Amino acid sequence: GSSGSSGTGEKPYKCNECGKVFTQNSHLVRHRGIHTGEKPSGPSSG
Ligand SMILES: [Zn+2]
Repeated sequence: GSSGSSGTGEKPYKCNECGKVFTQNSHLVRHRGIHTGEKPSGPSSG
């Protein structure tokens, strides 16, 4: 049984596929390119 205390400072723009942030939204979108049409396996809980 572990506790939270996991995660320090999280940007308002993060990826759900792998888990990455960006200084801007535009950038984030570009990244998704690696996921788009690339073994897209969405999570179960959200
Ligand atoms: Zn990603």
